[PDB]
Amino acid sequence: ARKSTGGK
Amino acid sequence: LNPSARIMTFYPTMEEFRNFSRYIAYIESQGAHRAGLAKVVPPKEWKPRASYDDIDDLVIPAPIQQLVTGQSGLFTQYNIQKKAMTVREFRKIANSDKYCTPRYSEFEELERKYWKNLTFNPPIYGADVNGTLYEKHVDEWNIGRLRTILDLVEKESGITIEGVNTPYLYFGMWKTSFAWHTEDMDLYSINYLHFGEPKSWYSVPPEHGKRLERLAKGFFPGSAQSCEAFLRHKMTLISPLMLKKYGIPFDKVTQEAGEFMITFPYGYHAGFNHGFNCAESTNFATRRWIEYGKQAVLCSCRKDMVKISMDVFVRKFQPERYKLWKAGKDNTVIDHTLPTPEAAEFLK
Ligand SMILES: O=C(O)CNC(=O)C(=O)O
Ligand code: NI
Ligand SMILES: [Zn+2]
Repeated sequence: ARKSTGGK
Repeated sequence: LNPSARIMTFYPTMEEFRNFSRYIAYIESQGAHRAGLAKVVPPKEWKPRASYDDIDDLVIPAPIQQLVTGQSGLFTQYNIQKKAMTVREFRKIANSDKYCTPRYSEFEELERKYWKNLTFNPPIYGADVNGTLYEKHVDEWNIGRLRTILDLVEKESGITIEGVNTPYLYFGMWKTSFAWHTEDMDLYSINYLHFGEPKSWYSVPPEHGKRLERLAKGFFPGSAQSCEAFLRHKMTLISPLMLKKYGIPFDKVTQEAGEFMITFPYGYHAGFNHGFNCAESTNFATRRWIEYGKQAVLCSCRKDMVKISMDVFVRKFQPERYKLWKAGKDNTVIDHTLPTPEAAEFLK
């Protein structure tokens, strides 16, 4: 897992 | 102690600045955490990097085009990965006539332009880049090595979680956005604006976070039925006029180049970049976070979302409650007004 700024 | 739960700004001396965790305990002793967000302006003499002239060859591996759909203060952001580009290539696009910051006088004017235009001319955000622009010798507030209890994750287990216990860079342009969210595992975050145009933030006090979630669930009922924690998808944008209209308390603040923002456990925040800029960010913890970690409502519906094992923290810092917690009987209720235990020093 990693931090993510956002999805779609 | 900050009964208004307003965003506080701090100007430490270099002496105060030096011990990071200690200064976080201090700002909490002043009630800063009640706002969900705080600003720290470091001492003038402090600089994390002598110059940013050498970074044009730095690669942004997965820049995202930000397509926004919606109306009437309620939006969904779709983040579409584009091809790798360099910082040179990114800045060229950011400052071009097509994507550059519009002309404006008062900040309220730029803010209205953001909320009017956010679904047009989708920008590119150079987000989530693994790295640090800090020089190796900088020991104060180094986002690469803050030395908080969050280090127990890697120390004890070997687990690195990129952006969470390692640093991320963010290259912004006009109208690039971050959706309403709290941090992974309801951790704290730290954000340093290395250079460029401002970043503007909105925040809801942790004591009203549940109220924001209730409101969001009503506004996006489909999303809520498929995932409890759908705000963790970081796709939901809600204007301050909508918050005001439904009685959600919130505050706003603009971060300039050279300033730090701190976000606090379960503090919902959102914002946008004013123009071409560069921020560095990571997560961190204090002892107060552990209860938040224990009770964080996580996204189930996506693969390999961030989940941190709380076991090591409860054993070390809450040994009296470990058996109870492991038996699923730990009914601790979080009081969002209380500062972290380490603030005792400043309250005595
Ligand atoms: O800078 C951004 O795009 C968003 N940052 C954050 O949400 C943070 O630092 O907690
Ligand atoms: Ni955040
Ligand atoms: Zn989900």
